[PDB]
Amino acid sequence: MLNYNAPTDGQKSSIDGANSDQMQTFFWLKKAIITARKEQYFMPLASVTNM
Amino acid sequence: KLTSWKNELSLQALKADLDAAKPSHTAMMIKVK
Repeated sequence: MLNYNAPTDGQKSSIDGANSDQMQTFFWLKKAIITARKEQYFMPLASVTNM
Repeated sequence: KLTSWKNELSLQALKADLDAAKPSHTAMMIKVK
């Protein structure tokens, strides 16, 4: 009765032997999470004088 | 609203463009001076 059991938490699968384990146990999206810049209100006011 | 365009510019956009383009022009005029 080949059961999947739970590879993580140590309860190896039925098919797996004494020296091996499941190669892949999760899926990774590869699309990270980012945050945008904080808005500026005082910089647009100033006029520069690049001497 | 002066015109019938679906998307109208309004004065704030133009003033923002002027203030954004001013910094390079101000730095340029020092050389001509």
